[PDB]
Amino acid sequence: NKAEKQKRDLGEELEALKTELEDTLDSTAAQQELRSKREQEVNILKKTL
Amino acid sequence: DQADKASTRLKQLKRQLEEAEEEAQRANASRRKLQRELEDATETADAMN
Amino acid sequence: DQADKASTRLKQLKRQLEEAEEEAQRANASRRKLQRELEDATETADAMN
Repeated sequence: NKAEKQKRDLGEELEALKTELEDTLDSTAAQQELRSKREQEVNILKKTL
Repeated sequence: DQADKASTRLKQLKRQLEEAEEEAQRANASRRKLQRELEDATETADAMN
Repeated sequence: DQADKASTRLKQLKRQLEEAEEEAQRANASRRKLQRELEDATETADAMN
């Protein structure tokens, strides 16, 4: 239970940095589309693995 | 995270507001100095007539 | 409560920044007309010399 709690807490750190950088993600749409697709592919690999 | 993110943005607005207020002093001070020069031109125009 | 209080104070700063920007635009606009009038007086002074 403590391990799962730490995993959720660590995940919040990634979301905090993403929200603070959302103002620049819209301006960088030239490469954010390709980078965003790569992130989803990594998540699918973890779920499939 | 919202409080820290909101607090961080509030601090950024504080420095931005101070920068705008500081620039207003130079612009306001320059406006007063320009008014003094304009008064000399108006007085000189009377002597020119 | 800290996020709501910080968010409320953050929105209040936006009103001052928006109003401060209008003062700079109006103040800067006055300098344009002041410099324009002073430029005409400078040419008249040179011609009189």
